This record gives sequence, structure tokens and C-alpha cells, in this order.
Amino acid sequence: TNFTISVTTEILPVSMTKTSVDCTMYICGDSTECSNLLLQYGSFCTQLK
Amino acid sequence: TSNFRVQPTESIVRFPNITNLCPFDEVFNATRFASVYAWNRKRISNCVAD
Ligand SMILES: *[C@@H]1O[C@H](CO)[C@@H](O[C@@H]2O[C@H](CO)[C@@H](O)[C@H](O)[C@H]2NC(C)=O)[C@H](O)[C@H]1NC(C)=O
Ligand SMILES: *[C@@H]1O[C@H](CO)[C@@H](O)[C@H](O)[C@H]1NC(C)=O
Ligand SMILES: *[C@@H]1O[C@H](CO)[C@@H](O)[C@H](O)[C@H]1NC(C)=O
Repeated sequence: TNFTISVTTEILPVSMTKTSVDCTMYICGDSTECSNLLLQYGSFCTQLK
Repeated sequence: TSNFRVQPTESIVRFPNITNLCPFDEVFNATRFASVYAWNRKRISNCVAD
């Protein structure tokens, strides 16, 4: 015999913050020998980028 | 493609001043030496080690 106009809130996530990292700076930094040693590993951090 | 970096040139400030000589000859050229069970310990600090 009666009706109620109810209101509800529904929350869904949309997206997260984009994060960009680099192999050379994060792993060791400015070491040239570290870069030379990492160059022999291949393109792992290129694939990560 | 890559990252941007700034090249370095040269240092800024030195170590503590080094103008002495570490007496390494006290433990190297000694008149008498000690035994294995009771050796001698000499603390060497605040000097230049060669
Ligand atoms: C259906 O329900 C609503 C409330 O959910 C009723 O509205 C109330 O009516 C009384 C008397 O008419 C008022 O004193 C209230 O202030 C009203 N409430 C609101 C929120 O407006 C309504 O009367 C009901 N319908 C029937 C046919 O009984
Ligand atoms: C050298 O050492 C002395 C004390 O050992 C210090 O006072 C002084 O600042 C140092 N540097 C120079 C350039 O004299
Ligand atoms: C003897 O002492 C001198 C300085 O006192 C030192 O230069 C030298 O190494 C020591 N040993 C020998 C075998 O000369």
C-alpha cells in the first residue's frame, strides 16, 4: 500500500596512479660499471618499461 | 627512449687532516715479540697509513 524512495551509494574503483621506473637509476644509480654489467643481462628492464 | 642525467666534475671537501705517520714500525721492527697465547695489542689511529 505504500512505497519508499530509497537512495544507496555504490563505489567501484576506476584506476590507480601510473608509476614509471628505470633500471639504471633504481638498481644502482650512476655507476658506469653497473650499467656495463647490466648490459650483458639483455633487455629485462626494457621489457619492464 | 632514455633518461636525462647530469655529468659530475669533482669532489667538494676533504677528509680529516692527515699530516702524521702511523707507527707501523713499532709492531714490524720490534726488539722482542710476544707469544701466541699472550700477544701484544697496540692501537694506531689519527695518522697516515702507507
Ligand atoms: C506512506 O508513507 C509515508 C512516509 O513514509 C507517509 O507520509 C507521512 O504522512 C504523515 C501523515 O500524512 C505525515 O505526518 C508525515 O510527515 C509523512 N512523512 C513523510 C516522510 O512525508 C504517507 O502518509 C504514507 N501513505 C499512506 C497512504 O499512508
Ligand atoms: C690540518 O689539521 C689541523 C689540525 O690537525 C686543522 O686545524 C686544519 O684545519 C687542517 N687543515 C689545514 C689546511 O691546515
Ligand atoms: C726495520 O725498521 C724500519 C724503520 O724503523 C722499517 O722501515 C723496516 O721495514 C723494518 N724492517 C726491516 C727488515 O728493515
